[PDB]
Amino acid sequence: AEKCSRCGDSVYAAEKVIGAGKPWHKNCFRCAKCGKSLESTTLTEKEGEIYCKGCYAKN
Ligand SMILES: [Zn+2]
Ligand SMILES: [Zn+2]
Repeated sequence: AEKCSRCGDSVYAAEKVIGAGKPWHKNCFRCAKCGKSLESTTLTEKEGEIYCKGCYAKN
């Protein structure tokens, strides 16, 4: 397992998915910029790090 940074619990094989590079629950897609927790992989991905599509388009 590898630990989910948003919710604080360890993600085993629950809602475990890779977005950019890091393990994520599909509720817990925490943004590197603004920190808004997002849905599945629908947003913008950078190298091993995620950023919202809306917040990164603004920034
Ligand atoms: Zn989580
Ligand atoms: Zn964001």
